[PDB]
Amino acid sequence: RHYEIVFMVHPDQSEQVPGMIERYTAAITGAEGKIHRLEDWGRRQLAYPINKLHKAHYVLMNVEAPQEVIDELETTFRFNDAVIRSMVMRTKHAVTEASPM
Amino acid sequence: KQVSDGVAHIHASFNNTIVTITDRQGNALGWATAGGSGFRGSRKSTPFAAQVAAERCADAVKEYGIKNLEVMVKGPGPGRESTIRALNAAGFRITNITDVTPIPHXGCRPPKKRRV
Amino acid sequence: CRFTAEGVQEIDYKDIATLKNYITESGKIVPSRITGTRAKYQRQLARAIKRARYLSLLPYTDRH
Amino acid sequence: EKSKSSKEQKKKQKVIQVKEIKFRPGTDEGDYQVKLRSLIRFLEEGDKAKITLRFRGREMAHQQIGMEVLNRVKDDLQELAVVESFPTKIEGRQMIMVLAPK
Amino acid sequence: SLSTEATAKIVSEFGRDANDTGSTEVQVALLTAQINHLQGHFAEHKKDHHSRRGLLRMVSQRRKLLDYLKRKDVARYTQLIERLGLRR
Amino acid sequence: PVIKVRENEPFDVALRRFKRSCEKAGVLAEVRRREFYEKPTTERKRAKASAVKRHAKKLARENAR
RNA sequence: CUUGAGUCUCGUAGAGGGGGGUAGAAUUCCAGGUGUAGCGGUGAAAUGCGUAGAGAUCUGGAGGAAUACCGGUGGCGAAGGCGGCCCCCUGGACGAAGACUGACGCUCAGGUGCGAAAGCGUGGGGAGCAAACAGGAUUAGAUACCCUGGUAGUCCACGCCGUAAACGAUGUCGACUUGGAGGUUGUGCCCAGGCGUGGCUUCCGGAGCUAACGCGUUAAGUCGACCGCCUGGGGAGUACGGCCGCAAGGUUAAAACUCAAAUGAAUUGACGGGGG
Ligand SMILES: N=C(N)CCCCNCCCNC(=O)CNC(=O)C[C@@H](O)[C@@H](N)CCC[C@@H](NC(=O)[C@H](CN)NC(=O)[C@@H](O)CNC(=O)C[C@H](N)c1ccc(O)cc1)C(=O)O
Ligand SMILES: [K+]
Ligand SMILES: [K+]
Ligand SMILES: [K+]
Ligand SMILES: [K+]
Ligand SMILES: [K+]
Ligand SMILES: [K+]
Ligand SMILES: [Mg+2]
Ligand SMILES: [Mg+2]
Ligand SMILES: [Mg+2]
Ligand SMILES: [Mg+2]
Ligand SMILES: [Mg+2]
Ligand SMILES: [Mg+2]
Ligand SMILES: [Mg+2]
Ligand SMILES: [Mg+2]
Ligand SMILES: [Mg+2]
Ligand SMILES: [Mg+2]
Ligand SMILES: [Mg+2]
Ligand SMILES: [Mg+2]
Ligand SMILES: [Mg+2]
Ligand SMILES: [Mg+2]
Repeated sequence: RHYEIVFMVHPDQSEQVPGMIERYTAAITGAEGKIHRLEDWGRRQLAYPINKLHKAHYVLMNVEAPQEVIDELETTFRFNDAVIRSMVMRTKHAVTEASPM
Repeated sequence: KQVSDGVAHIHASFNNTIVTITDRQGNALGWATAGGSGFRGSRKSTPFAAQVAAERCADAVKEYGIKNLEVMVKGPGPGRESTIRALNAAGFRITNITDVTPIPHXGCRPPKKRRV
Repeated sequence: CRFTAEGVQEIDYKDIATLKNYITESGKIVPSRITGTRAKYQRQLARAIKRARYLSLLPYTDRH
Repeated sequence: EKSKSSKEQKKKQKVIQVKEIKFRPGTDEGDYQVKLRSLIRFLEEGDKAKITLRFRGREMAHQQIGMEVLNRVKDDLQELAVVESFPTKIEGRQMIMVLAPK
Repeated sequence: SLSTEATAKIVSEFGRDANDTGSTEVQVALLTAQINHLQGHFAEHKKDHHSRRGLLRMVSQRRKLLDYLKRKDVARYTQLIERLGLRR
Repeated sequence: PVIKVRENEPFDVALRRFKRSCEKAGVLAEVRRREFYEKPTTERKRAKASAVKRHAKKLARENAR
C-alpha cells in the first residue's frame, strides 16, 4: 500500500530528527518497504499556535509498506512526546517527484 | 502610571452596550455601560446611548494618559459604529479596528424561536 | 476553470501558493460560483484546504 | 450601596390585585362551577374579586334572576371571603359585587 | 471484494479452461468464497445492515444458480456441492 | 475582519473599510441566523424556496426575449 | 440458440454502511490577574444575577455535544436516511472493449428482514437545548402565547417498540411513441475548442390522456405480466375475538343506528389583523 506520512516535531528537539528519520526508514525497509520519497523542509512558522508553540520541524515521507508496519509507526508517533502532530494518508500510486516544500 | 497605548473592547449586544478600556495585556483600567449612563429599558439599546457610554469611558481613563487605541468590537448591536466615532472625538488615535464576534463552526443548539 | 485548463489530476494539500487563491482574507473557502472552478475540482480543492488546516499550513480563522 | 437587597426583603410581603370574574343571568351549573374555582383560587392567594353580572336587551326586565346569582356566589364564598360592595341597582346594564379575603 | 488473484485461482479450479468465467460451477464457487470471507466481517460488525443486504443477495443468487444446475445436470450438481462443502 | 489604519488616512475612510470588510465576511448575517434553532425540515424548505426563485428569475429574464 | 439474466478483465465518481483515532471554533463550568457598579430581560415590566465583587477583559484548566465556510432543484442509498479530517473492515452503481454461461427470467398471498421522531427496560454520560414543573407577566379569565429558571429526554452500549403528511399523497418489471433549455458523472474521435456516445438528474412543452387542475420518453400517453387496495357520509380504523408487545400500544377488523347528502376541481362575487 502506497502511504504518505507527514509529522511535525517540537522545535527544541529539532536535532532528534535525523535520528528519527533513520529509526523509521529502518522499520519500513526492514519489512520489504520502499522509500519513494523523503524530504525535510525543516523549521517553519505555524499558521496557528499548537500547544503554545509557534514553529515546528516538518518531515515528508512517501512510502510503500505492508499494512501492519504503518500501524506500528503510528503507535510510535503517539508515545513519542516530541512529535506534536502526524498525518498518515493513503495514495494510489507511488510519488517520487519533489514537493514544493 | 501612564500607558499611552491600550485596547478598547466594545460589547455591542441587542439590549445594551459595554465599553472597557484595557492595557496591552488585557488588564482593565475603567469601564462604562449604556445602562449606567442614565438611559433605561429599551432606551439603552440605541446608537446614541452607546455614544454617551463611550464618552463616559474616555473620561475614566484620563488619569492613565492614553493616546493610541485598538478597537475590539464584539456583537450585532446598534452601538457598533457610533461607539468608535465617539472614541475618535475624545481624542484617542485609533490604530486598528478588529471584529471579534464569536461564530461556532457547526456547536451548541440555540434556544427555540419566539412565537409572537 | 484553471484546473481543467492546466490538466490537474489531483490538487495537493502542500501547494499552499495555489490554495491561497481559493481562501478569503478571513480564511474561508471561496464558492465555485465566484472562482469558476469545475465541481469535481471544487470538491478536491475543499479536501486539500481542510488537510492543510490540520497541518497548520493554512489558518482556520484570521483571528487565531 | 445596594439596599436594593433590603427592598427585596420588604417586597416578599404582598401586593393585592383585583381579579374580575363576569357572570350572566342564565349561566349553567358546569360553567358556574368553573368560574367558582377561579374565585376560590384568587381569594386563597389573597386577591380581591370584582364579580360582575351583565344584562342584555330584555334580561333587564327580570332583574331578580340576576340578583340570585350574586347571592349564590356570596353564600358559596361566605367562609372564604367578606362582602365589600353588594349592589343595589343596575348601573348601566351591569351589577358589580366586590369580595375580599377572609 | 475478492482479489484479482483469488478470483483467477477459482476460475482455474472449477472452469473448463481459464477463459471459462461464465459456467455455473465457477459462478457458484466465486460466490461461496466471498460468502465465507464475509462471515468474519459480520461477526465483528453486527450492525452493518447496509452491507448485510449485499451478502443476502449473494446467498440468493447462489441458491438460484444451484437450482438451475440440479435440473440441468444432477451429476455436475452433486460434485459441486461436495467440493464446496454445501449441505443442499 | 482586521483593518489596520493606514498612514495619513482619515478615520472615516478606515471606518468605511471596516464595514465593507465585515459585510464581505458576513459576520452579522451569521449571528442573526444562529439566534434561534431552525429544525432541519425548515432549513430544507427555505433552501428549496430560494432555488425556485433563482430559477424563476432566470426564466422570466430570458422569456422576456 | 444468444438477443433477456448472469460471471470475468481495466477504470471512474460518491455525506452508502460498520469500527477506531484526531482537529479547530463555540457555549457552560472551575481557578487565578486587572477592574467596579451594574448586568440580564421585554411591547412595557418583573422574577433572576451582583459589593461573600457580578457583567466586561486576560491567562490557565475541565467536560459534553455538534461540525461554519466548501454547499449546489449537487451527490450516495431499497426505503428510513447519510455532511470536519485520517486509517481499518465492507455493500451497491456506472463506462470502455472483449471473453465466458446458455432462459439460469419477471412478479409475489403467507413468511423473513430493514424501518424517522417520540416512548420503554438495564447500565453509563450530561455542555447546550427542553415536555413536566416552579416563579414573573399579559388578560374579562390565560391551566397558553412572552420572560427567568428547570427534570425526564435529547448523547453512548445492549435489548424492545414497528409507527409518521414513512409523500412523487403516483406498486414492481419490460416494450414502444414528436421536441427545447440546463445540471452532474463516464467515454470515443478530431484539433484547449469542435464533433459523437452512455448513466443519473432539474425545468418547460407537442400529440395523447384527464372532471378539471394538470401529466407529458423519469407519463397521469400506447401496451403486456404479477401483486396490493376501493365500493355514500358519519358511527370507526372504533367494538368483540385472534396474533404481537414489559408497557405505551400495534396489527387484523365488524354491526346496530342515523343522514340525504358527504366529496373533488374550477367559476363569479364578497371578505382577509395578505401584497402592490
Ligand atoms: N383588541 C384588543 N382587545 C387588544 C389587542 C391586542 C393587544 N394589543 C397590544 C398590547 C401591547 N402588546 C402586548 O401586550 C404584547 N402582546 C401580549 O402580550 C398579548 C398576547 O397575550 C396576545 N395573545 C393577546 C391576544 C391578541 C388577540 N387575540 C386573539 O386573536 C385570540 C385568538 N387568536 N383571542 C381572541 O381573539 C378572543 O378569543 C379573546 N380576545 C379578547 O378578549 C381580548 C383580550 N382579553 C386582550 C388581550 C390583550 C390586551 O392587551 C387586551 C385584551 C386580540 O385581538 O386581542
Ligand atoms: K503527541
Ligand atoms: K440538567
Ligand atoms: K378550462
Ligand atoms: K384487539
Ligand atoms: K349507512
Ligand atoms: K382583495
Ligand atoms: Mg437513489
Ligand atoms: Mg467500497
Ligand atoms: Mg429516539
Ligand atoms: Mg433510555
Ligand atoms: Mg431554557
Ligand atoms: Mg421557556
Ligand atoms: Mg399508516
Ligand atoms: Mg421523509
Ligand atoms: Mg417529500
Ligand atoms: Mg400512502
Ligand atoms: Mg420484489
Ligand atoms: Mg410539462
Ligand atoms: Mg387519472
Ligand atoms: Mg384499534
